[PDB]
Amino acid sequence: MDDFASLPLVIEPADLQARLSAPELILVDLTSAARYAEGHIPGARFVDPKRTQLGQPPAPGLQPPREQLESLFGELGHRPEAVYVVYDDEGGGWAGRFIWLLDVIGQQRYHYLNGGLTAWLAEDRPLSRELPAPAGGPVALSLHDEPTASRDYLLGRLGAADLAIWDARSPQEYRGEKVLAAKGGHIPGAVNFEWTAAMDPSRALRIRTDIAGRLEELGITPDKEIVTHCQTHHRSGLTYLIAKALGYPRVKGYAGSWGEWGNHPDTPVEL
Ligand SMILES: [Mg+2]
Ligand SMILES: [Mg+2]
Ligand SMILES: [Mg+2]
Repeated sequence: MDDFASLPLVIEPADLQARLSAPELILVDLTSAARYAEGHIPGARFVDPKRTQLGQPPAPGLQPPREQLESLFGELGHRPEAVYVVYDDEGGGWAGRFIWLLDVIGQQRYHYLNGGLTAWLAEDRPLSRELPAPAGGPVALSLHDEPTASRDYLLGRLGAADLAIWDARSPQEYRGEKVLAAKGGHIPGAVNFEWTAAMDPSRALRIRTDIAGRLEELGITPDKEIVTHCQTHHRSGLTYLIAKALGYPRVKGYAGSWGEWGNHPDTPVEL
């Protein structure tokens, strides 16, 4: 992991600024076309958040098709020595989802910029309006199912002693007060910790430093397999990332999420 190998998964703006010219760095911005054009971290390559999603029924939060991933990753310059640093401007949902995609393509070396652009801007760090050159054509990817829980896999695990389901939606969605599918409620046995509750707004949307204790209060502990989800596996990108960042050995993103679970005929719902 060359220049980044000594760092933990979640790095600070200072760590990234010192390493902006590292040749192995693939810096990925998942803010927005407007934010990226207004000014991005120097050398950052834009990945519109919509491109991280299949975006088609019945489960739009699934990973994009092979063709789209192969093109995307060739555009970013995916290569053997690459080290990805990922950020967004919303506290890490899209960044964390992109890191789940990095696990899907088997990429081992990557970091999350704590607080993303929010923290970068809060510290008045340099911005660029320049475009890096896309590396090239599509790369042939090896796609992995390990990082992702399927609907059927999750159905078979429900109620297991060794499972925690981290529902990253708002509490109103978790309790079925705010219903965005045929069925309202949550997956049986799941616990709720909204993605934004994991951020610290007083520290530019970095991950709260007391996160471990808060996850432990909900029984989300590293000795359990953690399956996390929201409506489309956007918000649960952050929560997936946090579990990985804390060193939890068994973490899956339930990509279908509530857009699938709340609408599928087979899935039990609990209020
Ligand atoms: Mg946004
Ligand atoms: Mg092929
Ligand atoms: Mg709220």
